[PDB]
Amino acid sequence: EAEVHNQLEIKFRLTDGSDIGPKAFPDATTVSALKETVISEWPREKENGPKTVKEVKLISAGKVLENSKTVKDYRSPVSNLAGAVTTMHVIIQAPVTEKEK
Repeated sequence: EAEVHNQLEIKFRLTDGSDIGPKAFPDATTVSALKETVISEWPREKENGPKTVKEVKLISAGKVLENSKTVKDYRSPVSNLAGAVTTMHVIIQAPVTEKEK
C-alpha cells in the first residue's frame, strides 16, 4: 500500500437519506472497483434493495457513474488536495424479480 492514505474520500448517501461511512478513493480508481466496493459494504442479507453489482447506481452531480470510467472522470484536477471529501448519492433501483441467484 501507499504510505499515509490520504486520497480523496467518498461516502455514499442513499436516496432515503442514510449514509455509509467514507472511504479513501484514489482518482485512479475505476468506477468498476468503486461499484464493487459498494457491494462489499452493502448488506447482502438485505432484502428489497440492491446487493449485487448491477443493482446499485452511483450518481454524482446528476450523472450516473458508468463502471467503464474512473473516479478521476468525475473528480477535480490535481490542483485540489486530498482534503476534499466527496459525498455521492446512491439511488435504489430494484429490478423486477431478480435477486443474486
